[PDB]
Amino acid sequence: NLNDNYGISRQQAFNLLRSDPRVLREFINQDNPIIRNRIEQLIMQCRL
Amino acid sequence: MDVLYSLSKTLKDARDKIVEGTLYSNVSDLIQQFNQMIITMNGNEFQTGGIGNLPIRNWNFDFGLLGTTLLNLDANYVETARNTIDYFVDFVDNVCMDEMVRESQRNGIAPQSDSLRKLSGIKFKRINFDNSSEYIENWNLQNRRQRTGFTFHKPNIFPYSASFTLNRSQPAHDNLMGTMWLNAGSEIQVAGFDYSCAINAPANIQQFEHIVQLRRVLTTATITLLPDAERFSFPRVINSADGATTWYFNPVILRPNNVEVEFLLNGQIINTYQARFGTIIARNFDTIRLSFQLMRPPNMTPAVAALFPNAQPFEHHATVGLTLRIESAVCESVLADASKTMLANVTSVRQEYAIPVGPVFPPGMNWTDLITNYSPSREDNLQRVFTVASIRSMLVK
Amino acid sequence: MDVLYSLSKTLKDARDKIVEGTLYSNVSDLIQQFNQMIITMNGNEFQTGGIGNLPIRNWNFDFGLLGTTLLNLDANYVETARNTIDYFVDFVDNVCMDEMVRESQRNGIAPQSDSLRKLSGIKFKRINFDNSSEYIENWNLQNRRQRTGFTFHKPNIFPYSASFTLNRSQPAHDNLMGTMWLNAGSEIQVAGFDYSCAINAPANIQQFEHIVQLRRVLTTATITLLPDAERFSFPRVINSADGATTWYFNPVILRPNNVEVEFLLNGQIINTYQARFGTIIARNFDTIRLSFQLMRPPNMTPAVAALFPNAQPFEHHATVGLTLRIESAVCESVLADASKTMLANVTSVRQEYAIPVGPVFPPGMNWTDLITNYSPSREDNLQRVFTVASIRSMLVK
Amino acid sequence: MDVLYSLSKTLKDARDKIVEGTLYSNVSDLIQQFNQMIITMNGNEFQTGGIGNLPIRNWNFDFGLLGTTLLNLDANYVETARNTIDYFVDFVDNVCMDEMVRESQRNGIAPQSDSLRKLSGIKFKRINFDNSSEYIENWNLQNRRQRTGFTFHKPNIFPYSASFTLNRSQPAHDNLMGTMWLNAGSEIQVAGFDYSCAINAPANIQQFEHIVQLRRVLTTATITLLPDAERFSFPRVINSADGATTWYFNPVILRPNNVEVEFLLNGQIINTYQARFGTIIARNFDTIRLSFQLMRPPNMTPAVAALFPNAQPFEHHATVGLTLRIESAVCESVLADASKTMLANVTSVRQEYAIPVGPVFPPGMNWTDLITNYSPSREDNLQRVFTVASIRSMLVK
Amino acid sequence: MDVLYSLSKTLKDARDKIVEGTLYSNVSDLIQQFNQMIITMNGNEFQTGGIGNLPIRNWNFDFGLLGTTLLNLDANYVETARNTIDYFVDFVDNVCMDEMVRESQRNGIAPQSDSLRKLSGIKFKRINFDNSSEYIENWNLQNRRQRTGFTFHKPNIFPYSASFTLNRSQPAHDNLMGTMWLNAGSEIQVAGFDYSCAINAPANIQQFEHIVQLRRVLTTATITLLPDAERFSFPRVINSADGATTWYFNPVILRPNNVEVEFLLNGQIINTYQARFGTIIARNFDTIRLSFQLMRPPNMTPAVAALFPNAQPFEHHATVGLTLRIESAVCESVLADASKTMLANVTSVRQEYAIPVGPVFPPGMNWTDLITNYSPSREDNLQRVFTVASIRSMLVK
Repeated sequence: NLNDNYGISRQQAFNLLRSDPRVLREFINQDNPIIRNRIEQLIMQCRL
Repeated sequence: MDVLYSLSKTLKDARDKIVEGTLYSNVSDLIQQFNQMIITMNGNEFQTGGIGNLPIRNWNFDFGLLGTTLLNLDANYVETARNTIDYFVDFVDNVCMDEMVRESQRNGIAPQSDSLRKLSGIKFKRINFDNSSEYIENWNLQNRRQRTGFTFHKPNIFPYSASFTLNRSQPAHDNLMGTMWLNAGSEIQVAGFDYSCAINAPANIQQFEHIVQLRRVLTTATITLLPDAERFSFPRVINSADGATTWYFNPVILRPNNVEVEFLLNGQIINTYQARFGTIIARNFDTIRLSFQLMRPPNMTPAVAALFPNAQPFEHHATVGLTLRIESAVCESVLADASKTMLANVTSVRQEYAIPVGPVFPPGMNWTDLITNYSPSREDNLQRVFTVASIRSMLVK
Repeated sequence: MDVLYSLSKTLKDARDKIVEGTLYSNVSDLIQQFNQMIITMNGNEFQTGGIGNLPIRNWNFDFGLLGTTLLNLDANYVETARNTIDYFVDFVDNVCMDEMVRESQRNGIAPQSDSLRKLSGIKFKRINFDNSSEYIENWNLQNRRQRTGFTFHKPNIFPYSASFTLNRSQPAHDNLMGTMWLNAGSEIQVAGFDYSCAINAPANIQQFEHIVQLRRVLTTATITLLPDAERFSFPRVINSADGATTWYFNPVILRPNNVEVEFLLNGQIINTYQARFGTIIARNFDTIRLSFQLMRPPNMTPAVAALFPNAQPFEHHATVGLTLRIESAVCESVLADASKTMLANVTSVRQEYAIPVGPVFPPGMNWTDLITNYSPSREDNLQRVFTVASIRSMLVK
Repeated sequence: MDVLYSLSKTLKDARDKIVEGTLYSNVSDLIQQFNQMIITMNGNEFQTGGIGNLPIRNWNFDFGLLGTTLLNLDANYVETARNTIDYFVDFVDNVCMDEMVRESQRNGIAPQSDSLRKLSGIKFKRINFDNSSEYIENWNLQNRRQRTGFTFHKPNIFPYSASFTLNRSQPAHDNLMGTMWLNAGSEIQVAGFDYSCAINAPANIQQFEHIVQLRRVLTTATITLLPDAERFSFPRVINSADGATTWYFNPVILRPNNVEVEFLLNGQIINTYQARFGTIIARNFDTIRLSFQLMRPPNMTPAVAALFPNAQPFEHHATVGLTLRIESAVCESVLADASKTMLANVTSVRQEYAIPVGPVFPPGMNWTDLITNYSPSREDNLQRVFTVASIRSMLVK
Repeated sequence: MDVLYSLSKTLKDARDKIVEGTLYSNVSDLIQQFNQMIITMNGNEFQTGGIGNLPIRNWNFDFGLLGTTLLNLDANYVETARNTIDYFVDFVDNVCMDEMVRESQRNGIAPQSDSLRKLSGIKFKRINFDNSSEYIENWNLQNRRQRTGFTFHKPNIFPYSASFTLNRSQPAHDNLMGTMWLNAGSEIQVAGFDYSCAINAPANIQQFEHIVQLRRVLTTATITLLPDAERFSFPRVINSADGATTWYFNPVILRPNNVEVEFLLNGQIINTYQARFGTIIARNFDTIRLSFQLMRPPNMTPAVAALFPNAQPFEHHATVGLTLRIESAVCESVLADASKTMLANVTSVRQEYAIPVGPVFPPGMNWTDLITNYSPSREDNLQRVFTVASIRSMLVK
C-alpha cells in the first residue's frame, strides 16, 4: 500500500525493509496515514 | 461472423444514410459496398432453422443492383433500396435466432447453424466493411490472439449466495459468533456478529474474515466500500445448517475497526486498503479478502450497558457490517451487466422458440448456475451468442 | 426534424473534423454537404421565440462557401469555419428550445415552432445527411410505421407510490394482516406482514399477492429479484387508511416460501419463475404478479417461541419482503432513465424560461403525474421534445 | 494531445476497418491518413519513461508505406499493416503511461513527458484526423473557451462524510435532538432524530436542516428523492463527539412533513420542491438545502402512545429520514462516475509503477481528499490525465 | 501442427530411405519434398525456450539443396543429408519440447510456442506431404469437424477409486450388508458382501447393484467379464466411513445368480447381458450397471452349514464378486492406454525441465485428477500435447 500510494525511493525502501527507526520516524513526522493506522492498530493490540 | 456483422452494419447504415433528398457524393462508398454485397450474395441459396419452434426457412437471393448516376435521391430509388434491405434484414434476424440457440462443448467458437459456416466460407469474405463494435472487435482479437478487454458498468459476476458461517455454536443457539454474507449481482453485504459482544474473547476484540473467490479475473474495478451493512441490521429468524430448527438474531450495529480489504489474484496479493472508505480501485484481482473486527466499547452508558451485560441471555447481538459494490470494471471475459440487453435477447429467443435444454447451458440460462461454473466452453458459447445477440439488436431492438 | 438532425450532425462533425493541419481528403464530402446547406439556407429569414422569457430573435443567413483548392488546412480557414458554425449552432439551439416549449393535442407529432414547419419544406429536403441516432431512427421508423424500439438502462416506468392494503383490520390496529409496497423509478419493494405469525391461518400458511400493471408494454427486460426488503424491515409508525390515527409496525423478516413471479400480457402468461433468485428475464410483459407465502416455522427455539406466542399481544410481527429492480429494458415508447439527460434538459429549459403550463404536460412536468396518465398525445409530445432535446445535446451539452 | 487522440483513433480505425477482403474504396482516406502519419513520423527518435518503476524506452520510426494499388485487401497486406500498427500502439500506450504520472502546479495543461511536448510541435500538426470524443471535444473547447460540459451517470461529487450533529445533548445521552448524515459518492442519506418526539416543543413540531455545499457547479441533474433513509433506521451504538463515552440509538421512522428542498446558487435560490418525491430535476445548483420536520401524531393508538410517552426514558427515538441519489448530471468540470474507467486506469498505472507523490494530486489519488479540495490546478491536471486515459482506453482495455 | 508433423515425417523418411547405395528412383519425391522444405525454411529465424529450465536457443536456416543428378546414392550425398537432418531433427525436438509445456484455457487448440504460431502461417503451408497418422488425421477431422475416432488397447479411463457402501450398518460392525468396488485404469472389481447370508431376506436372496458413470463415451468396446473378484476374496481389516475405527471382513465366495450387466447410454439401455461370462461387446455406452445377487444354498453340507448359522455371530461373511476389464475400445476423444508413450513423454518432459503447474492441468498431471474432471479445455490441451508428443516420438523415442 505504501509503495503504491506514497511512491518510495530505494533508500527508504531498504530502510523500511531493515525496519529502520530513522525512516520510520521520518514517515511518522511526514504524517503518513497508511503508517499511523498500522501504529494505532499496534496500540490497540498492545493494550492488553 | 465478421461478414454477418458486416451485413448488419451496412444494412443499418443503409436504412439510416439512404433517405430521400440526400447527396450521392456522401453515400457512393456505401452504395458500392451494398452492390458488392448483392453480387457476392446473388446465386447462393440458404436454409435457416430446424430446432425448437424455429420454422424452417429457405432463402434465395436474386436482386438487381442500385443506380449510381443520380445526384439527389428520389422515392423511386429509396423504395427499391428498402424492398432489397428488408429481405437481408429478416434473413440476418432469422440467422441470429438460429445461431443463438445452438450449443457445443467442442469448439464453441466454431460457428453452428451451418448456413453461417457457409457465410464464413472464403468466397463471402469480400463483404467486410468495418469491425467497429466492441464485441466483434474482441472476437477478431481472440482469433488473432491478443490482449482483449470488455468494459462493464455494474457487472453481474457474483451468483446469489446468501449464507452464514458459525465459528462458535451450540444446540441452544444463545451465544453465537460468526459471519453472514449476501453476495449478489455486483454487491457483497457481509456482517460479523457476536452475541456476547466480545466479553470473553481476548483483549475485548473479535475478528471476522470473508474470502470471496471470483471465477474470472477482473481489472480497473471502481469499487464503493461503505460500513453498516443494511440487510443484516434488523431482527431476523434464521434457519439452522441442516434446515431443522430456527434461531433468532437481534443485531445492534457498531463501527468497524481495523478494517482491511485485500484484492488478490491466484492467491497472491495485488492491492490492499486499510481504513479507506468510499471510492477505491482494484487494478487486477480474482479474490477479495475482507477482514474486520468488533471491539467492545471500554466506556459505556447506562442504556448500552443494559444491552451488553456480562451474563448469558444476550438479547442484543453486537454486529459489524460492510457493503461493497463494483460500479464499473474491465474484464477479458464476457459477462452480464445492468446496461446491455444481449442476455435478455438470448433468453427471450429461447423462451419464445421453446428450445430444450442443451448440454452446456443450464435450463433457462439462469445466470446463477451459469456463472457458478464458468468453464471455458461455457465462456466461448456465451461470447458467441452474446456477439450474435448484439448483432441482431443492432437491427431489431 | 430530419433536417434539424442533419444540421446538428454536420455542425458537430464540422467542429470535430475541421481542425488545423488535417487533410482535405478526409473532409471533402462534409465540406460539399456544408456548402450545400449554405446554398439552401442563404436567402431565408427565420424568427424564433415569443413565448415566455424567450426573446423574438430574427436570423438572417448570408455566408460564403468553403474553398476547395487547399490540400491541408490552416488556422486562417478554421477561423472562418468557426465564425460561420457558431451562428448555425446558436440558431439550432434556439429552434430546439422553441420546439421544446410548445405543445399540441392535435397532431403532436407534426412540427410546432413554425420556423421548424418552414424547415420541413420541400426545398430544405436536400440537407438530409444521415439519420443515424436512436431517436431519429425511431422517428423515421414510426413515420414509416414499423416495429420500433428504445433501449433503456434503469428506466423510470413506476410512478412514486407508497401504500398498503390490509386484508384483516381492527380499529385498534392490533392483529393486522396485509401488504405494504413502495414502487419508485425502476424498483419495487413489497412486504407482506402478519401480526399473528400465521397461527390462526390454515396449515400455518398465509398467502400474499401483489399485482403491478404497467402503463406501457416492455420487452427483453433484465430484472434482479432479491428477498428481505430493506425499507420495510425496521420499526415504523404508519397512518390509518382514513388518515386519522396511527399504528405501530415492529417487523421480523422471514424467508419467502413458494414464491412465484408471473410476468403476464393481457392476462396471457408469458414468463413464470418459481423459487429462482438473482438475475432473471422477461421477453414481453405488461403485468407483474408476485405471489409469496408466510409459513410459520414448525421447529422453533425458545428465543423465537417467546416472540411468536399463541396469544393476542403480538409485539413482533412476521414479515416477508421482496425487492425487484429493472436494470435494463427495451420499449416501443419513450421514457426516462438514470443514464440520459433529455428530460433534464427539457425541464431545465422550461424552468429557466418560465413557460406557462400547457394543455398536455402537468405543472413542472412531474414524472409521476406524467407517467400516471400516459395518453398517446402526451406520448407524441414527449417523443418529439426528447428527440429535439437529444439533437440539441449533440451540439450543446 | 489532439495528435495523441488522432493517433489512437486512426490506429483503432485501422485495426477495425482494415480486414482481408474489404474494399479500398471504403478505407482510402484512412490509408492516406496512415501513410501521412508514417511520413511525418519517419526520421524522429523518441524517448519515454524515467520516473518510478517505468522503464526507459527508445523508439525509432522507420516504416514503409501502405500500397494504394489493390482493390480488395488480402492477408499479405493486412499482416504488414498490423505489424506496423502494433508498434505504434505500444508507443502510444507507453506515452500515455508516461504522461498520466507527471504533475505540475504551473501550466498543468502544458504537456509533460517531453516526447509529448515534441509531438506538440508544428511538424506533427499534420496528423490530426478528427476530434469527436467527449473528453477531447471539451478539451479543445475549454482551450477555445466556451460553454462546455461533461455528462455523468451517478457522479462521485460528494466526499465520504458520515457524521452527526446534536443540538441538545447531555452526559447521560437520554434525551437528544439532532441530525445524522452520510454524504458519499452520488447519495445523501440524512435523518433527523429526536428522543422526546417533539413533546416539549412548540406546536408539537421540531425542525431539521441540512446544507450541502458542492465544490463545483452542476447542471441538468436528475435526482431521486425518497423518504425513510435506510442506513439510519436500525439500532446503533454511537460514540460522543470527543470520544469519551457512547450512547444507544433505537430509531422509529415517521414521515417527514412540510418538507422542502431548495437548490441554490451563490446563495440565491434556483429550484424549490415542496412535498414532492420520486424523480426531480435541478437545472443548476452549487448548494442543496434540505429542510424537514418531525410532527407528533395528534392521534395515537395504545401501542404507539405507550412507545412515545411524556417521560424521560424514551426507549424509542423518533426519526425522519430522506435519501437523495443523483442518477444523471452534467457538469462543466470533470469528475468520476460509475460508467467510465479513466480514474481507474490512472490510479492503476500509478499504483503499478510506484509513482512518487507530487505537488498537485494527493497521495494515491484518493477521491475523497481529491474532491474535498478541487483547486483549479488539480482540476486541470485531472482533466488532462482523464483525457489521456480515455485515449489509452480507446485502444488498450 | 500439420507442418510440424510433415517436418517430422519427411525427416524420418529421410533418415530411413536416404542411405548409401539406394536408388534415386525410390526417393525422387522425397528429395523434391526436402528441397521444397529447405526453400520454404531458408530465410527464417526461430527462437525456442524460456520456460523453466529450457534453454533459449535461436535457430537460423541457411542450407544448400540436394542434387538429383545421380542414380545410386553415394556417401558424399548421404553425409550432407545427415548433417542437415540432424540439425532439423534437433530443431523439431526443441520445438516439441517447447510446445508440450505451454497451457491455455482459451483456444487450447490454437498453436502456443509462438515459433509454431509462425510455422502455422501461409508461407509454410507448402511443406505438407501426408497427414497419415491417426492423431494428425483426427486433428484435421476436428478442424474440418466430422466424426472422429481413436482406437485404444486397455484405455486408462477409470480413476483410481477404492470405496465401499453399506446399506445396513451398525456401530459394532457385526451384521453388515453392502458392496465394495475398486475401479482402476481399464478394470473394475466389485464385490457384494452380506454378513447374514440373506437369512432374513425374502426367498433367501439379497440384491446388489453398482452403477459406474464414465466421463467420456466409448464405442465398439471389447470386455472380459468374470466372476469371483480376486482382490476382495481374502480376509481384510477395513476402516470405517469417517475413518475412526476399523472392522474385520472374512469373505467366503459364492456365485452370482440372476447376474445382469447393462451398458446404457443417457439412461436408455443399449446392451444387456444375462448369465454370460467372458468375452462380451458394447457398441456404445456412457454408463455400466452391474446387478448381481446372493442366493443362500438350500442344500448345504455339514462343513458349509457350520459357516452360515442362523444366529448373530456370523464369523464368515458371504461374498459375490465380479471382475470386468475393458481390453480394447474406441473413443471420439483422447485418453491414455498401456500401449502408447505420449503421456509418458509429456510428463517426463515436464518433470525434467521443472515446468510449473498451470491453470488447467493438475500438479504432475496425475491421471486420476485429470480424468475425474474431463473439461473440454483439458481435452483439447491433452489432445494437443499428445499429438505433438507422437510427433516427437516419430523422431526420438
